[PDB]
Amino acid sequence: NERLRALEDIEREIGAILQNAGTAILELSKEKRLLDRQAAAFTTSVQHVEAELSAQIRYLTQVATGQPHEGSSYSSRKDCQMALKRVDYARLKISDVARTCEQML
Amino acid sequence: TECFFLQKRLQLSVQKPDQVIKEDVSELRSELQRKDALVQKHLTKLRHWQQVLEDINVQ
Repeated sequence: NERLRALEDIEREIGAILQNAGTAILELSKEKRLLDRQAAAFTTSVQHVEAELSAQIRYLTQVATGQPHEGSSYSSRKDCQMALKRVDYARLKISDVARTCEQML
Repeated sequence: TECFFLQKRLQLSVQKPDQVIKEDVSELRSELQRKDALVQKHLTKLRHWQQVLEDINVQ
């Protein structure tokens, strides 16, 4: 759950770091203010993105041997399907009884 | 007293069956009204339960 958001934020930060490095290079090579701080921030963000990528790659490696988490609660799915079918059949029978009663009265 | 009432019933039936016919008609009318009321109550309950199931089966 949180690892997905972490990887998404890491990718967004890598993109932002690339953009900041490009902008800092442009501002520094245009003419010769904040170019030094911009380059420092860009280098720091690039290093942080690299560290985050290395940490995510150095994960616990849950299985890496076969198809893990086999069985997605299919029994519960089938039970819920049968319950819904029972409810639908009950509704149909109740509607039939109601039509019979309306024809009676 | 019960036997006296039944003897009165015999003499009345042999002397005036129109009263018995009227009583039978009234009993049939009352039974019809009671059956109609029971059917209406059952229909109301069934419609309530149908709406309940329709609202509960949202899943």
